Amino acid sequence: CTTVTPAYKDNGTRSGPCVEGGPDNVAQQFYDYRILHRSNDITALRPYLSDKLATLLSDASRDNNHRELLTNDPFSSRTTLPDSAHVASASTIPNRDARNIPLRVDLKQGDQGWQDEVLMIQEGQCWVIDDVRYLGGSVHATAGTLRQSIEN
Amino acid sequence: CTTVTPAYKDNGTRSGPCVEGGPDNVAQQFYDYRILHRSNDITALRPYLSDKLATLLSDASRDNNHRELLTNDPFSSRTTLPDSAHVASASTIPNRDARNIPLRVDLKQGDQGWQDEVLMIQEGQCWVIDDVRYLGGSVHATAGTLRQSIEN
Amino acid sequence: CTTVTPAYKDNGTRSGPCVEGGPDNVAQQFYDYRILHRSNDITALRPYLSDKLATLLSDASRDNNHRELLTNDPFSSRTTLPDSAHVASASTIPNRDARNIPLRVDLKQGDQGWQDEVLMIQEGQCWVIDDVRYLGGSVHATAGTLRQSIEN
Amino acid sequence: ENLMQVYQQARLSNPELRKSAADRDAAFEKINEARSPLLPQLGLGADYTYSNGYRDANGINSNATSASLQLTQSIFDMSKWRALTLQEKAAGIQDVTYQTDQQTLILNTATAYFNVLNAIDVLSYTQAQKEAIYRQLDQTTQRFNVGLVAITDVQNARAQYDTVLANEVTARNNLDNAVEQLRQITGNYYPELAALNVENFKTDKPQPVNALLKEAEKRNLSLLQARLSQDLAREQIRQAQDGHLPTLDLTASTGISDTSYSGSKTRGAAGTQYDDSNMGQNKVGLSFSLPIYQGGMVNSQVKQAQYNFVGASEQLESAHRSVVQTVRSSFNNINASISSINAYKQAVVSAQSSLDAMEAGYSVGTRTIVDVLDATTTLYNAKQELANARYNYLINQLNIKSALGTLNEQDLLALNNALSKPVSTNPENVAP
Amino acid sequence: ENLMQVYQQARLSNPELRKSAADRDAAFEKINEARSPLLPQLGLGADYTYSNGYRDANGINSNATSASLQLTQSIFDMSKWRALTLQEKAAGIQDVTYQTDQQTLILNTATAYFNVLNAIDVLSYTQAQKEAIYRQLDQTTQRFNVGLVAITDVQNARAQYDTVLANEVTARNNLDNAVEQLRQITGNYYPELAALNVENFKTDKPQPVNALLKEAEKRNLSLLQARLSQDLAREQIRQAQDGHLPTLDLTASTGISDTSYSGSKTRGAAGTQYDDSNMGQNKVGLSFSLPIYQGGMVNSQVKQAQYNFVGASEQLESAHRSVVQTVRSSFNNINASISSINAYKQAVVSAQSSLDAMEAGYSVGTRTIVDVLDATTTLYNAKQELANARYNYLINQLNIKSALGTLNEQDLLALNNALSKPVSTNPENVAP
Amino acid sequence: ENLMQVYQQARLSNPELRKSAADRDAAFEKINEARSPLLPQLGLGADYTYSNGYRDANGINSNATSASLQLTQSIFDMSKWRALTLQEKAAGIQDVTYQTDQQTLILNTATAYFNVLNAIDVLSYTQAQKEAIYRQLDQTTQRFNVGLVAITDVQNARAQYDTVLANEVTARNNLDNAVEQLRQITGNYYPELAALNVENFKTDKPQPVNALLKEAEKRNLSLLQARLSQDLAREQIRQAQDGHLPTLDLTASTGISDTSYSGSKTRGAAGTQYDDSNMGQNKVGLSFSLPIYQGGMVNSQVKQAQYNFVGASEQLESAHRSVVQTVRSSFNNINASISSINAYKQAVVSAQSSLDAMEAGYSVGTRTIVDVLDATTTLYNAKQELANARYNYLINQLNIKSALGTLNEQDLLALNNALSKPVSTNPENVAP
Repeated sequence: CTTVTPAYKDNGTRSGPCVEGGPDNVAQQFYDYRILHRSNDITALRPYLSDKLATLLSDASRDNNHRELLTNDPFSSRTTLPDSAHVASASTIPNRDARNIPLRVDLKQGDQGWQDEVLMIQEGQCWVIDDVRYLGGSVHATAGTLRQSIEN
Repeated sequence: CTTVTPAYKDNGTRSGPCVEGGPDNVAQQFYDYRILHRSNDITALRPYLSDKLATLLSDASRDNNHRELLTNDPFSSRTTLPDSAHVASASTIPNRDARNIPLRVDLKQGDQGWQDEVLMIQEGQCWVIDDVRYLGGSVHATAGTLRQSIEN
Repeated sequence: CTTVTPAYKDNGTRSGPCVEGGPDNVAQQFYDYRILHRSNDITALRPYLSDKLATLLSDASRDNNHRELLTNDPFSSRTTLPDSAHVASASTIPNRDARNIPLRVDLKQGDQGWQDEVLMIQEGQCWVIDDVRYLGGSVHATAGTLRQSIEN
Repeated sequence: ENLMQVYQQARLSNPELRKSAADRDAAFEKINEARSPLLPQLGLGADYTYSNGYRDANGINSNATSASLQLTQSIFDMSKWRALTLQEKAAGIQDVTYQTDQQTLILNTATAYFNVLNAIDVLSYTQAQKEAIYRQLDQTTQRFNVGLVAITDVQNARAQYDTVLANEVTARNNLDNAVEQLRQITGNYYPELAALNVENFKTDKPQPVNALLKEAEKRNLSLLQARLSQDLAREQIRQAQDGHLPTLDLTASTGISDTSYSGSKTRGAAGTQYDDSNMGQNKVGLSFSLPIYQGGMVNSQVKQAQYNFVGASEQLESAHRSVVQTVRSSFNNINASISSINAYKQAVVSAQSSLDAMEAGYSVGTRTIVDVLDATTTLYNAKQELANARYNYLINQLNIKSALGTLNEQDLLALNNALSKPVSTNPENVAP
Repeated sequence: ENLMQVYQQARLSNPELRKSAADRDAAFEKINEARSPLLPQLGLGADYTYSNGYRDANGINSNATSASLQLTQSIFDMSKWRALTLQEKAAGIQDVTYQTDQQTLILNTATAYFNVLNAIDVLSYTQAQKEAIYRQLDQTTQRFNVGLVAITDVQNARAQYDTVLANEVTARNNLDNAVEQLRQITGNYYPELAALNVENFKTDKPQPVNALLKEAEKRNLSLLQARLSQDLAREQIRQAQDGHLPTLDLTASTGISDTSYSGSKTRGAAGTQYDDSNMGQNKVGLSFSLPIYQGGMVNSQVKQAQYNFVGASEQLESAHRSVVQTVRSSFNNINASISSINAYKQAVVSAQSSLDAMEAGYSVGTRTIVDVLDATTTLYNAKQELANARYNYLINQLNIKSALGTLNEQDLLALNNALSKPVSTNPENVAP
Repeated sequence: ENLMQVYQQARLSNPELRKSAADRDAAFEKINEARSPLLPQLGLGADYTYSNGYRDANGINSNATSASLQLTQSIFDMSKWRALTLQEKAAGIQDVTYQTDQQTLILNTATAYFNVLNAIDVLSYTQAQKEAIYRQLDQTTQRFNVGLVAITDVQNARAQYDTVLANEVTARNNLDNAVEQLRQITGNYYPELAALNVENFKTDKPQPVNALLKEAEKRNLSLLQARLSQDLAREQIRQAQDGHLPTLDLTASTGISDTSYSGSKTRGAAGTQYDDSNMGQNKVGLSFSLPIYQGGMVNSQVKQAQYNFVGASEQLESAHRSVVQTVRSSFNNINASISSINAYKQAVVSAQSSLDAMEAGYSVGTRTIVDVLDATTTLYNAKQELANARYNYLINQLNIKSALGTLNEQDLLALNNALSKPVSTNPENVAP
């Protein structure tokens, strides 16, 4: 029947722990965790954030310049947590030659929606969150994506 | 059943009077009028000339430089009127996003023929003549199209 | 039924004698001649060189600089003649608008193969071999193709 | 004729936006063809056949004429609905492409309009240079005729004059080519264009690059097109996966048939089994079909669709990166343009001061006419450079507006307020 | 080797025109495949089938072997004729493309031939520059050794000498690359080329742009291709609209069948209904089919074809505008080149006068060898610039002739009269 | 961050190589879909039909429900095998394309990495020029204040200062854009890179062009792609010729049927000819088909395939010629780069000598601070030019390695030994 040999070899070097897998699966788990609790803390979200978002957010918290952004909602286009979330589907990922998978997650507050966008990267053998593109009208603060918002 | 919405909105600003419509239809009636009356006068052809060939021809006549061109024939590649004309067909024009339709007009004098070409433009809500490009051997006079012949 | 009209007119100016025709046929005949007579002399190969490989080889022989190239073998990637040759298949050639047809020949010494490549051109009304490019590991000497090897 | 009227005329008659509009209209119209198989399909067909027997059926001949009317309709077939959705998404992406074409038309007409003013300024500078060089050559010839310099100086002066003549010819041809490009874009000849006004022109710092990126993330056309393409790829995945499902069709038919037998054995003792028949059938039925294992087929197609989806996602990421880089580059470009405007203004001021010094010296009696002519030439060169820099700044503002995907004629309206004084564009008029 | 022989060799062995010719031949051969459905079709087919009864037909088995020779032929189907006409028009447009490729080959070989002469002149100038700079450096070293200048002057002179050495290496590599490009475009190595003749070269005024436009309107290749494409689009409209028409075929078939029965039920009192049959049928018949309402289908196809025709007309208008602009620009280029030629000729005369001045001063005793060497360098630079301008004029003539679509080897033959003397192209031979 | 880590990060995350890998994987997966028709195909299908008689069959109604399981398998049809081989060859050429994409990614990342360093050097030189020009302007202002020059000199100095400020802004934006391009390539921000080492950098002579050509003959990627394309064209000829051969299929089916009759004529004395039947069949059959003359069809297809093969051969010859020209050009490029390096080194030495002379003069008392500032500016310009030449030489070595189709990270490892000293990239940090 034959198979396809992956083009890449390693596609790895992961340090922190992560959820089992599945891009849409991991995104749905992240957005379920963010609503199950109402703290929106950074240290308990490490399995989802990949390797650079975690250190960048830690340094942003230690910088004492983005306090207002880090308090309300750094991971969403609205200052308040949403009532429900629905991540766009992606019917599996063959082999391991796949990074930078953007997904348009549809959020719903009280009779409102913003339809934000997030990124999936492999970085090892799991799937992890990146960027978050703030794809809703009347965005929270700063600019564009989270990385552009907090980078120097 | 659905319908297409035209991309444009105005496609207009027509000043002078004009015939009902139909690119091939108008181009055929123009030649029918020209053969019917052997005068070939620009004052009674205004419904066919678009909006700028009319004023260009009027100023060329008043310029007293193009007497020989305006006398014999300005609308054909041959110095004499044709015996019969046949306009290349165009099976209708949907909506209103269509101008600059060139038609290869087949003229036939006594056992001859040179197959000139004309332009059809909308300029409002009907179809009007333009350019005429002298697409035949042994061109009458001047150069290329009529507009290049009478422009300055 | 209709018949295509060849784009070119002459495609000729052949001086020396030449074999009947057929690109794969001519290449196979050339290699059979090489295997049969173990002399590999240039002058007996004249009906196979085109018009310039003949004079280039003659001037190279008279130049007294490429003796080692000529003695071992000029027409293959190895200093010794092969045991069998199999020229690639080209299923005929319509009309006469066809030149620069390279074929990958498969030559077999004792349980070895090198898969050289030969150019073929029309140059008149028959098919003739040119260039030869030494497409094998452990190239005999000089560089690249034979023409590049003997050119000044 | 200012920029606004030029843009309106170009939008009216431009044989490059009409083509895209027609292509978009065809893409929108293809939706009906895509939805056509869903709708009921009915037809009529008749035939006539004469058969002659052989071997065991020796001497048996038949003549049968049939005529049927058929009507078929699919009850459940997900593939047609998937194709309809795919056609809708393709029409959407084509519309996005048409919007991009409108934006690039606006940009092109603005650039082609400013090129003519730049050419006019260059031609004026070249005319001033020609006057100065001719006066210098005349001075050198007078000096030689009286006798003060060798013949080599005269030859050098003549060479410089010929070079200046060639430069003037080149500048005239450049102005002609600019006017011809404007005619090609707009399909009309413009013998007079509104020029820049220095009193009404001012430079304003743009908004911070953060706001520009924020707007361009959710407003850029390329990003929207890439996102729509990714959605289309997902729908293609689903359509390819829909091959496992079964299909159901409903069929109706009304047929008549007339058959006659003859030849030999028919005219025998058969009686009723060999007789002419006038048959009529009103058939109605269903048809269910469930595909089963077909080698790879559907599974391989699903894997191919998934790989295509991965590729589309990579394209989307690349488009986002390119958009960010373009926005940053445009912001820095406009900043550099302002910084260059200031320097060119100062250079113009210095050249004017030098010319005033030269003129005062000539009036008092310490300088010749050639010196003030060269001063005027330098001043004209500085003026032309400053005007070109101003036009570049305006074009950069338009480029920044376009990078966000929010370019329309309202920005041309804002630009139009700086174009007041008209200037003729005839090369003979501006420089006889 | 002059331009004529170079082009004659290039036309023969060039793997860019051969591919276009093969594509043209394939497009022309496609006419037979397009006409094939119209011609009668026939075939032979045999089969053998064993069937085993079940349920009610328990213990009944059949074995039937059939062999049928069939011959079908259409009578009235406009779609095939429309497809044939479409294929013919496609072959025509492909032929137009091949003619365009021929013109581009002529232009490319002319440009690549003149680049070699330009590189030769550049290298010849650089050699003299190197000699003069080396003499200057030697002079500076002598002055330092006697002691008249500081060490900084010696360092600067050595730096300039190294710079001119690098420039010489660059010019040599440029000549080598030009020769390699010529070999790539002709498949041959040319060790000696014909150069320009000073006396035989004369510049003539071009014909008025009006005549150029008149000829290019009816003889340009791009305009003809666009017009043919519009005609093909109209034929596509007609072919798509021809879906309303009915169709009619006739079939003939000669079939031989051999059937045998077995099983427990057959081996009974059936008598006549269960026997081996040796059947033969010479079936001949007709078939008529008239499709009726099929959803949108044909109507949407007609609308799409009309939109495609509108787009093709827009393309034709754009092509005409581009052709006009190209003709105007190419006409202006010739006059610009004439003015440049005059200016460079005057500059050459002035440089020669300066060199004569330096030589006379050196012979009298008021000058050094360095001065005359620098004068020679300047004269060589002027000569190289003039020669390059002449080559540009010769190329511009071919560009003018190609804008009208009337380029052929007769123009090259006319141009060949200006190439008289042979010059080698070996970098060591021209400048050791 | 030296070159190796940057390249590893770029290879990890780059949305231009991932799309190529996805396309390669899809092309390799298409083999299964191409081979699937060879494998057995089985399905299940049921239907139910109610028929009502008319005319002679008045009062006759039937209801028949059928269900059949079918399994078909092709015994001999070499067209499918030829299609499988074609798919395999297409996968191979796609893999070759992927290798080319890897090579161009390596080239792009190296080019961007060196561009950033060039921008850093340019910015440093520009700020040195800014310091010198500001000191000159202050000197002129002081001279005017005590009174030694006219106001025109002050205006000119201010104009020079403003021009220098604009140039500094431009250089800063250039550095920012270079960093942005690096981020676009690698998807990361580097505030720290590795600079060139002057002691560890040495220029080595390249191998003879003959060895380069010998390697590039059998190792270049484009030549391999063209050869594979010609092989695919030959396989296409064979696939087109395959149409003459006959085909053979084997079919099996298990079917059940249930038929019932009703109506006025049914309720009669038919007895055994009008009854409900519960029928069942287990059919097994073989089918053979031999197409015969079909017009041109297959013959025209064979001719078309042969013409396509001729075109592919022309493409192969053109690719070989282009490869040879490219290798020769790259060899000459590196040979010229060596001489450029030597010349710029000598220029730097001369500039340093001039600066030392100016500094000694200033210390003794014969010079001002402006002179040594200008000397430092010239020295910085020479240093920047030399560094840019060194980076160009390294990139030319990479191009030499890439032209032979043997580029990989092992060459970046060799280049990494010359990058030792870290350097910041922030414009304010390196240029306050």
